Amino acid sequence: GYIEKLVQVNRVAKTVKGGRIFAFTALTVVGDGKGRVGFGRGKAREVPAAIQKAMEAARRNMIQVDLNGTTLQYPTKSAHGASKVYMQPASEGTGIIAGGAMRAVLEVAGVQNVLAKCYGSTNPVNVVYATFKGLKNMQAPEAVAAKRGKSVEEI
RNA sequence: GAACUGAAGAGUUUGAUCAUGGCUCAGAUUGAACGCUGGCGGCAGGCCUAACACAUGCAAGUCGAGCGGAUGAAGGGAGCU
Repeated sequence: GYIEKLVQVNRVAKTVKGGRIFAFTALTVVGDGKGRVGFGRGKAREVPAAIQKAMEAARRNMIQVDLNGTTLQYPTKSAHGASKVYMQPASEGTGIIAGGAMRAVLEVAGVQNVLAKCYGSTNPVNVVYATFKGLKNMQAPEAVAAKRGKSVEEI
């Protein structure tokens, strides 16, 4: 029941005494499609081995994002290493308006109605980190009331 | 009651990477022009340049119930008929 999406497949290389060796790196994002999400990387000599190594690595590193329900709660901005990302909640109906690098993350994480924009560098590995940090730091209203020691009357 | 609901990125420096950084593209539009093609209708638009020169025809006339003269009928009377 885990929906898996491929963000990118990249061909990296290193040089040795005589010629070069080719390695394929793939980064994928996994999640239940409602409340769970996880991303991982994997390097292997071949693409069928490469995309697979990312699979277990993604499923082993997942969190619990606290969505408002079919959408995100509050407009937030998250950054990780010269990759700035802004995401804003949207009303029912509008699709996933986000870059293809992060569009997989929101769509897999269960978000279906959101407005997002990438600022700064658009490296797919780093933007995935940025949106992940924003989604992880997401706070539902009852949690904020617990921090301030009040009811949901703070709204 | 409504006058708002709104934001995508990609390619390209390297053996390969991250960043910075420029270039190019995917969009909307036009009083548009060119090429290929071409059935109709509604609505609209149509010298953006030489405020260059203009043939031709019209685009500012009207009032006789303001005024003077001319043209001077209908209708009647006469030579001839």
